[PDB]
Amino acid sequence: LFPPQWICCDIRYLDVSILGKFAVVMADPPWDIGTLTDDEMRRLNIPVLQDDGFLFLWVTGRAMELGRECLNLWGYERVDEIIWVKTNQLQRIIGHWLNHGKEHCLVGVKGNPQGFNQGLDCDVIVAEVRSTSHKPDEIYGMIERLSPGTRKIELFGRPHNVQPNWITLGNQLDGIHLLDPDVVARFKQRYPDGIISK
Amino acid sequence: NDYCQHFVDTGHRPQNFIRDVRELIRLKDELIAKSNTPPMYLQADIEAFDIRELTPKFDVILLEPPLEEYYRETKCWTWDDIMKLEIDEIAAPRSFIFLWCGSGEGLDLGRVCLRKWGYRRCEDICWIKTNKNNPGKTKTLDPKAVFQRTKEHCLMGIKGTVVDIDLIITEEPEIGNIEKPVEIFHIIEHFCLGRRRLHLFGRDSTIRPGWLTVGPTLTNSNYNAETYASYFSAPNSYLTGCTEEIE
Ligand SMILES: CC1(C)CCN(Cc2ccc(C(=O)NC[C@]3(O)CCCN(c4cc(NCc5cccc6nc[nH]c56)ncn4)C3)cc2)CC1
Repeated sequence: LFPPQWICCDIRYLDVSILGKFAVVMADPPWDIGTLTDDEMRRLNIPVLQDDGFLFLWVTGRAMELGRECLNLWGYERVDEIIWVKTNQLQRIIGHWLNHGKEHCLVGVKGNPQGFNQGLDCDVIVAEVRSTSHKPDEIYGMIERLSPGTRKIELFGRPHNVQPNWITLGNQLDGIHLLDPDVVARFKQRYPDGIISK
Repeated sequence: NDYCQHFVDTGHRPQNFIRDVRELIRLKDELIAKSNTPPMYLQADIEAFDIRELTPKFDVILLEPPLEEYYRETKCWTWDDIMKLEIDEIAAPRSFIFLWCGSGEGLDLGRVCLRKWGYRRCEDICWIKTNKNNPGKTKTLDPKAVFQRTKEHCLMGIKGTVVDIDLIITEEPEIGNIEKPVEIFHIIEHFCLGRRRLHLFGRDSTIRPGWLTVGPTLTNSNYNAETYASYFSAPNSYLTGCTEEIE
């Protein structure tokens, strides 16, 4: 079901097997650099979320390496790396050896995705910084052109991240808003009293 | 303004619209130039060459193996070859490495190499390539690629107990031009990491004061190990390369 959907939840504890399969997964984890430990990150049940598709994993600092470990452990091969060059409103550019002008987003592939529009966009985003840790909205457009109309899931998103065709998960969302009937049915069955515990 | 959509519409890369791409970075530049050793260079086929013959151990190693991916429409080194280099044997116990990794599998295998040689990555320096002069030149993509690749990465690694940004922006060189931006040398030299500086797989065209350049295509050599060592003998053993010469 096309319009935005979300679940306020602790992503460590949600049973994500109720959500179905997704063409694209994107995650912006609170790396331990309300964080998750390296082990909690490794243990996320990402493998059940896709059979064939792409994962977008934001990384910084030592999560450039830890995120590669997670990507591979979850069953993905890293096949691209987007960098977002951070600018102000005048398109000027805004780790203790160099100043940092960019954020990195790893691109992993699982299975053999068919029917995606690879090579439409390039791997550099030039876009303005907004609030702290707010990712650029350009990534949703790149992802929609890559895989138009398909179901997508975002992990560790915030209210401003909800988007049509996306289900957003995070612990600062407002409640649970689910419209896809298959998801609603499996959610009621798994969580008949609406609570998500352990 | 969505420059990603604009690239899809027009072929102009988003980096084409970055602007401008105290100011006392000189004088330090001048100290670097006064500190620099004479340029030294050695033709050597690095695969058959015992790298241990390069002494003394280096403070900085710039490693630029010729990857097949650099020759789109054009002896290439695989990551199998590169990972079997014994770089730890010529690196000083406290020292730095700058490894050009390309834009594909090298971003992973280059990290394996750093760890294999005893470094931890401390920076990821991205060379962003604009296409202001050829917006209408589509890219033939890697089979695994999801996006058009418009950048290369130079990973910085540190081993031991130890003004610039991690971006270099230039226009994409002409086809068959494998050269990396000389700006990488400026970033490296501004770190003031010491004066024993090695560039592996350099060329006649990259020879530079303050650097020992070693590679298979050099046409001439002047390297002498004892002469090179004499540049760093006392009282000059521990200079950073950014301070006055000792009287
Ligand atoms: C600039 C970039 C592109 C973007 C930012 N990026 C770093 C980044 C920064 C902030 C957020 C963010 O703000 N995200 C919304 C949360 O809401 C914030 C809080 C934890 N987070 C969770 C966590 C979680 N489980 C663990 C847990 C631990 C402790 C107590 C808890 N109580 C309930 N869960 C708990 N489950 C679901 N969401 C998610 C995300 C990423 C860099 C690049």
